[PDB]
Order: sequence, then structure tokens, then C-alpha cells
Amino acid sequence: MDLLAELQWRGLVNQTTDEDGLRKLLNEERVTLYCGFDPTADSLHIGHLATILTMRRFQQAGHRPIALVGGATGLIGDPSGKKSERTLNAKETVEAWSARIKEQLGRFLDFEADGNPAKIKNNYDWIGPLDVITFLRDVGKHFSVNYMMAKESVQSRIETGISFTEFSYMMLQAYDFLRLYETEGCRLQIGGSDQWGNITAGLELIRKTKGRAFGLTIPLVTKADGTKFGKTESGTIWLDKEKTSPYEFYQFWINTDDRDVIRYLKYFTFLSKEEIEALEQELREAPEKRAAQKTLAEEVTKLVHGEEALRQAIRIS
Amino acid sequence: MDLLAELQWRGLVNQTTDEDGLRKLLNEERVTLYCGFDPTADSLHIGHLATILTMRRFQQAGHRPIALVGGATGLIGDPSGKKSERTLNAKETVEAWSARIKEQLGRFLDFEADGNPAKIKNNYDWIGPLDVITFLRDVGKHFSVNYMMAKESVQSRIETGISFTEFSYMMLQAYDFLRLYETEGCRLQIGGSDQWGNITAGLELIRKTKGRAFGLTIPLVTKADGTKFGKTESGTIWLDKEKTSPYEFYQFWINTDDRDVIRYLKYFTFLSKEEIEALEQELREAPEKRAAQKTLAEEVTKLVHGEEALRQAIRIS
Repeated sequence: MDLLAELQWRGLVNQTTDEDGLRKLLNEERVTLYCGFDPTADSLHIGHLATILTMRRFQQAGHRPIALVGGATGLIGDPSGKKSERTLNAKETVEAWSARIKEQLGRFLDFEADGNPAKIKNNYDWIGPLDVITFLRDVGKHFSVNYMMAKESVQSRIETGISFTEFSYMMLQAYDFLRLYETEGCRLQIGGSDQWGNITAGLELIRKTKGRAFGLTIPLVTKADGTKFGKTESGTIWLDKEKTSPYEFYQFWINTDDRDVIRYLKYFTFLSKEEIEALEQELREAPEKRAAQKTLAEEVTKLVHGEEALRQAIRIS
Repeated sequence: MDLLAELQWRGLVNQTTDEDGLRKLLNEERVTLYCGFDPTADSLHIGHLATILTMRRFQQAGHRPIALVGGATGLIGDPSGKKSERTLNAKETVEAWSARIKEQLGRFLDFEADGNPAKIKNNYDWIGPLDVITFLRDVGKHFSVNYMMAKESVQSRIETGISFTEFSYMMLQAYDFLRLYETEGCRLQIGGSDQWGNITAGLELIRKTKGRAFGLTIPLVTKADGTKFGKTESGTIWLDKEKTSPYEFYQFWINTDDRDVIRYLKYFTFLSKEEIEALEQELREAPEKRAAQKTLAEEVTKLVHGEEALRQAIRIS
């Protein structure tokens, strides 16, 4: 209602399976929602900040967030948003990366809150032990190959090529939604832009097994110059202070182009509409001062690394 | 060489992955071959007799046959030769049917022979315990969706529709070939006409995991009138004497149309070329005597039910 209207003002709504039904439920109950993160490295990066902070915004509005660590799916790999087949990482690798990712996730969510404290979960727990036969019958009977082939993630790749491995990824995410729906009362799944197909697949599966739940995607973060958000000359801006120091983290935001700063404040910060607007007028009137750029840099660095870390970044600058 | 030439004379060769390479190996070694049979009922029927007796012919020529009971795959189902999606049978059903099928299979093969005694095996043993993740990675990475979609069994059905369940069947048969290749030295897989794709899938998988093995399909049994072999007004001619009595079994063969009798003698019996030819001339010269028809009926009834059973059939007629 107002949460949903606010996200919209901010631009964090790409798509929604049924906006009025979701607004309605958000307005009448504490909604359990989840978001999945697959260990594809030993650290999350700024590419994950939008869904993460979005989770946070949902928690502040009274809902209960589940951060799902992709222990099982990180072992298959999501073709979604990938032009090319990826290499399979080893269980040992994935297993190790999961532990860390778990650690950075927990930074952004509230565990003390009574009524809506977060949960961090690993799909390895229910996928690890599932036998193929069970999977093929209990999940697979519900999907036709034709439904699956039309998916953006797959349509996107059949000429390009895609193994059966990645083609099936979608069934596993489908299955996560169902299990979470069942054991946690999960009613909403959120994800980036590219997760649309995978989310609606979970919806398909719930619908066909139960006959009530929603999906919401966050848009790909844009740059006015048409380049790839977070694509630096330095390489990736990580959330691990040992990969990307607080000083570098800080610099990255402080170098936001005047053209992007206002969209980034809305996306990445907890500043009000009136604070964001005020900054917009200050950017108009005094753009060499770089007020919007320091506020973003401070806000986001504090979020991710905390105040002391920010203090250093500042004094190092 | 001569075995292969004989099958050819008989018409039991539909296709072969590489005839000269297979002739060669058959001629230089005791070849371990296998054939799969999925419990789709509590009894085999005459639709299975051609691959079965063909197995037998391979054993008589000195090779070692493995009859594979489809315990695991009978739980998924093969779309091959099926215009429509099938219903999933329960584990309890399949499990019970497997035990019987095992029993009728053993009738046709030699277990006493030293050097080439048969084996009866159940793919449940290696598929039952396989985890989805392992399956997706170890088997699935080897296949592109595009390779799989072009398969006759699938091409055959995407408009018609096919679940992910049946679409994946082929990976499981693929996997059987590999395991058997590995643990039993299996070098040849045989099957009916419709198994071509599933067999070449096992070949794909061996090739891609090892970098040596063959496939041979038996043709669909024809009727000169263009109707469906074994399609009776009575319904299916079963190999279970309690479903189709020896008398009815016997009658069915004795009613072979003059047009089919000679192809059926070649397919279904252990009569020599010279015996079969002689019958061909007797059919020419005295077709009201029905000599080719009684010889077929006696031969096949004895094979399946034994002499006493035949004796009854005869005296009951």
C-alpha cells in the first residue's frame, strides 16, 4: 500500500505478479517473503545490494524476511542473465563460499525483532537429500518442456546452447518457493530483474500442488551513460572489506555521476522522499559541491561497513 | 559376422550404430550386451518377445546377456513410442510388477553356462540412491537441451506436450548404459525400434565420459494387412499363462495369416534357414494344410510355456 507505493516511487519495482492482491495482503498481514543468493564467489558484491536493502525495507515495514543461501543451486547454476554456460564449482568451494555469504547477509537484517525477525536458510538442507526419482516425479510432472523453453533464461540460450543441468535449475528454485511456502508460510518471493521466470516457475509449482502467493522483481540498476552498473576499471566492488576496502567502497559511490546520483539515493539509501528531493534541488543549484554524492557515499558505506569504517574512509580521502 | 548376418536374414536388424565395428567385435570377443524392460504391467506380452529371443540368439552364439529390469525408470516412464503422456504408477505397484517380470525374463536365458551365463539386474539399485544434484551434474552437464529435443521420442511430442519427467527419462537410460559399461564391461545395448534415441543417448554419455560401444534396434513387427501386431479382439497376448492361457497363446499363433507366417518364423523361432525355406515352399504348394502356422504355434508355445503346456493346448484344440 504505502510500502509498495514507496518502492514504486523509488523505482525498485520491475514487475509484480498481481499488484493489487499483493498490496492488499501486505496491508492486512505480516508477510513472510524470501530472496535467494547463490554462492558464485566468496563474497557478495554491489550487484546484490538492491535486493538486499529491499529485503530490509520490507522488514522495517513489519514483514518477515528469509535470506536464502543457495547451497544446493550454487552447485547447478542459474543461466538467468548469463549469455554463457558456466563452469561447475566444487561442493567444497560452494560449501566454503556459503559460510561467508551467510555472514555478509546477516549484516543487513534484524534478528532481535520479535514478530518479524529474519531467518537465513540454505536450500542444501532440503535439496541435498532429495533423490532424483522423487524430484522427477514430485516436481517434474508439474512442468511441460514447452512452458520451460519459453522462459527468458532459456529462450535466451538454445542456439547459444544450454546443458540439461542449467535448463533444470528453474525446477530447483521452483521447489524452494514451495518448501518455504509450506514450512514458513512464505507468500512472496523477490529477486532481481532476471529472476522473473524462476519466480513464476515457483508460482506454477505452488498453484499446481495446492491450488495465494506473489512475486516481485527489482529492475536492473541503470547508468545514464549506458554502461554496466558496478563495472569498474578496478573490477568488482565487493562487500568484503578485504577485497574492496572501505576507502575504495566509499570512493566508488563518491564518484557517482550527477546523472545517476538521484536514482542511486532512492535505490540504495534509507533517506526520506523529502530528503532525497531536497538533495535533488541542491544538485540543481550547486553541483560542484557534490552533496548528493557524499550523502550517498556515507549512507551506503555505513550500511555495509559501519561508521568507524566510514570514518577511516573519510579521513583516508 | 555370421550371427549378425543371420539376424539380418531374419529381419531383426532395424538399425545399428556401426555395423562393421560391431561385426568385428562380435567376431573377436564374448560381448556383454543388455536390454531394458520396464514394468508397465504385471506381465510382459508378445510385444517384448522379439528383443527377448534376440537376446537368446546372442547367448547361443557365445555372448553374455544382461536383462535389465526397469525398477527405477518404470517410475518415470518412457515417452518413446507413446503419443501420450502416461500416468505415474506407484513405487509399490512397480516394485511388485518388477518381481514377476524378473520371473518371466529368466525363462528365456541360460544361467548354467560358464563363460556366458546371463544376469538379470534392476536399475533401482543404482538409480534409487542417486541424489538429484549428482544426477544433474554428473549426467546432465553432458547433454544440451538441443540434442535432447531433436530426439524422435521428444520431437514426436512437444505440441502434443511432454512433462519434464518424461523428457528426462532418456538421461536415466543413458546412465544405465554407462554404469553397465563400467561394472559389467557392457559394449552393446539392444532394444526395439523406438529405443534408437535412448541408446544413442547412452553412447553420447559414454563417449563424453570416457572418450567403443554399439547400439542395435530390432524393427517393429509388421502385419501384411497394416494392422498392429499383437492387437487382438481379445486384448493383449500375455506371457503369463494366468492372463493368457497356453491354449489362447497357441491359437493366436495358429491364426497367423499366410502373409505373415514366414516373417514370424524368422523372428520368433529357432528353426534354421533351410527349415524356414522348406516351410515357405510348403506354404506355396499346400496352404490349406497350415504347416507353417502349426510349427510357429508349437515352437513359440514351447519356448514360452514349455512342452506340457503345448501338449494341453494341442489336445484342448
